[PDB]
Amino acid sequence: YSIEKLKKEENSLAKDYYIYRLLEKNKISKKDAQDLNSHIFRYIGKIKSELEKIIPLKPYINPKYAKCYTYTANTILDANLTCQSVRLNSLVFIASLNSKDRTTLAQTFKNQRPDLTNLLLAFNTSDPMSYIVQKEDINGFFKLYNYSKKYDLDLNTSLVNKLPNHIGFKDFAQNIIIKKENPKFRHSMLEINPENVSEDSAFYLGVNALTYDKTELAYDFFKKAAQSFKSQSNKDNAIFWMWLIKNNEEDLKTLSQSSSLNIYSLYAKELTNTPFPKIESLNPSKKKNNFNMQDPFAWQKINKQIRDANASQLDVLAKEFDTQETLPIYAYILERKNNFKKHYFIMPYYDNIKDYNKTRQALILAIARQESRFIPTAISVSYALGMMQFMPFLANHIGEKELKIPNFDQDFMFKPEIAYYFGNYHLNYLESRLKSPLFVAYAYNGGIGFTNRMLARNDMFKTGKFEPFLSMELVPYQESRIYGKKVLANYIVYRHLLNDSIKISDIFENLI
Ligand SMILES: CC(=O)N[C@H]1[C@H]([C@H](O)[C@H](O)CO)OC(C(=O)O)=C[C@@H]1N
Repeated sequence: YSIEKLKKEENSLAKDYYIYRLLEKNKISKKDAQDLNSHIFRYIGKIKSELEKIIPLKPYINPKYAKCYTYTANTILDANLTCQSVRLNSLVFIASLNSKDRTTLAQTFKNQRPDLTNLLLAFNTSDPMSYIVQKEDINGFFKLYNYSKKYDLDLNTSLVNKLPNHIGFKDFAQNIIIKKENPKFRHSMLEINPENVSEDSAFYLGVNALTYDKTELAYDFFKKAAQSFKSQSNKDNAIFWMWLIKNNEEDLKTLSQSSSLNIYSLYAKELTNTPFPKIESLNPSKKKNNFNMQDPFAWQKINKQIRDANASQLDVLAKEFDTQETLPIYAYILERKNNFKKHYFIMPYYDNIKDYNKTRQALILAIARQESRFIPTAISVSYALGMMQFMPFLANHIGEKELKIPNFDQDFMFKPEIAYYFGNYHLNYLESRLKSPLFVAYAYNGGIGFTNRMLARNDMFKTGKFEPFLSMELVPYQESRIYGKKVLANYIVYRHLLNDSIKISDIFENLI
């Protein structure tokens, strides 16, 4: 597709993907590139660095404060007060000033903007964080953390209990807990009253408490998370921790009876001799319809309609797509139609994998369900492609260099036969080194590099009281932490559907 045909398609990730393929082959001239960032759905990462090689944009500076950005540290005292106050939004700018100019500006702004006064006078010390913490300036605390992570200080009970009322708290808490940074911040957060936190923050404060072996504080935080979390899946994770810590059998009972299918509810069912949850059976009689499952533009179109449809229009779409050929779209519609209530675990293009052993089948299907929901022309924001969501680098390495497929193009990843085949090949590579399907999942999502480095650590997937569950909470990238949990449930389920059951307790033992 040329830049002309693309310009006449709707903005979407597919169209971005194709513009990016033109850019990477140097087929976009400086003239084609004029009208172009209005043809881009998500102007972020490599498509934007590539377009800026051709047309390097300088904007944006808001036209009303333009004059404020003509001053420097050496001339800021010549600027009007509006200009002074705008420039002082930057802690780097404040750090650049000399110390008597910070004193001067601190007085100027003491009545009207004490927040600026506090930062100005804090940067006149050798420890700005210490100064801000003594004022209990909460906005300033978060501005300093974002300026530099290296500041670390003990925080008293009054101060830590104010932090959660600021929007930055949740990312701050998660980030220092899972990265194991800022030990003094971490230790201080033991004294946060569970009444003051909720949802993920509460959860991560329970994980924090466990790392300091404060099991009673942890329980209290996990209990608060269970009460406040919106998603049943997250509640279950919290209820599991409550159970593991204090061993109340009503917690486990509640968890065994969850409507969410996840590793926590699966495990609780297995410990209480509860039957495996009901998996829906989608068996459309109709063979095909008009829809091209190989057209990435048709998928982008129909996805947006599906996601924006009322309860009425979902019924019309469910009927249209109730066919074997469009089975992944049918299931996608039924997941939205039933408000995420029933359990769909389809096995499309099954002929391409029925000859692998059943364990491999289940891992392939588990990965695919998480990666794409089996959509053949799925495209991620980093332009990973097809059912098994291969980055183009890897797809080209396997297809051209290893399998020297005649006339391989990366868009072959949109073919089910190719996706499953390449997925099997890549999963052999990963499983041969990592063994556990959980670790394979982590490596499939985040690379074997990061997986091998996490597994090399002294404190990860070793023996302990609360292992391997604690380690699964401390996987250092949020996306991978979540991916692995999801893929593991899927794997358990697909092993069951294929009459190759395994106990999830065995999976957990093999993690240590
Ligand atoms: C199969 C495959 O290409 N795996 C890759 C992974 C996936 O592309 C990702 O989970 C799909 O969204 O991303 C990344 C990544 O670092 O973004 C690396 C993995 N090698």
